[PDB]
Amino acid sequence: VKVKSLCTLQIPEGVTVDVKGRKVTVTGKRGTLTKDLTHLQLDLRVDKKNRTFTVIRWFGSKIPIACLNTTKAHVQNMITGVTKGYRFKVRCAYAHFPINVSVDGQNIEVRNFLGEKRVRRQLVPNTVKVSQTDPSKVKDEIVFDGNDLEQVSREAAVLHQMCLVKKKDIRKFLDGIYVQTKTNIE
RNA sequence: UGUCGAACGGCAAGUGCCCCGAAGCCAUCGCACGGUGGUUCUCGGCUGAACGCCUCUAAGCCAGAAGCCAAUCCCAAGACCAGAUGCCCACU
Ligand SMILES: [K+]
Ligand SMILES: [Mg+2]
Ligand SMILES: [Mg+2]
Ligand SMILES: [Mg+2]
Ligand SMILES: [Mg+2]
Repeated sequence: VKVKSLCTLQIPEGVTVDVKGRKVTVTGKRGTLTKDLTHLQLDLRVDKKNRTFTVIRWFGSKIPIACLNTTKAHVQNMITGVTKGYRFKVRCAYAHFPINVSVDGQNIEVRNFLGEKRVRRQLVPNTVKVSQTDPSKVKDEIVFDGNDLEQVSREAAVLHQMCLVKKKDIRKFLDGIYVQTKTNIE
């Protein structure tokens, strides 16, 4: 086993990172985020004066060490989402039947997917803001905005998986809703 | 067809036989009724290391089968219910 494995993260000036019992709270200009990491058993340390975040594993084999960079990646995603946000833009791709998408508040209704009469409905959680781009700018573009990368990507994924083609060749029939661009709000 | 003499009333033929026949029972031969949520598999994904890349997976998470569990339905305290309650008595 290795005595000491260490990962360090730098923190931007605006961000505030606090750890207490493997629970990380990240505060930026556009909100706050929380992460429950009590399943990890790592030594999380924040240096406020030097604005560094450190995660340490003591006496670890390969499996515990693999969690260090996972923790650093989660905290970095929280910092980025609390200072810039996440914006996932999905596109409706169809051959013949135009996929009709309605965004009334937090509810997404998908109609006419491959000409079907069934209505696919998604209730986006309140931490993710879903909008629909004007068709004159980009046709069939739905945008997800949020501070949490995991929540935004999960919403885009559940929208993608509501429109899977069943009982047809998948190489053909490329109809679906696919995330195209993953960028930041600011 | 016998038989009480006839008529009436019947009776006998282990319900004489034939027609119709209420009540009751009864026929998918008639009529009524037969629900709702979860945990997950296979699988597809998200975030994400290991392995500066990548990766559904290693930690975490999402969606999810006529399966499985509970709701509903049936029996139900030897499941010994210090659950509630009405009277009488005992103790007070
Ligand atoms: K999976
Ligand atoms: Mg075919
Ligand atoms: Mg007779
Ligand atoms: Mg019957
Ligand atoms: Mg990935």
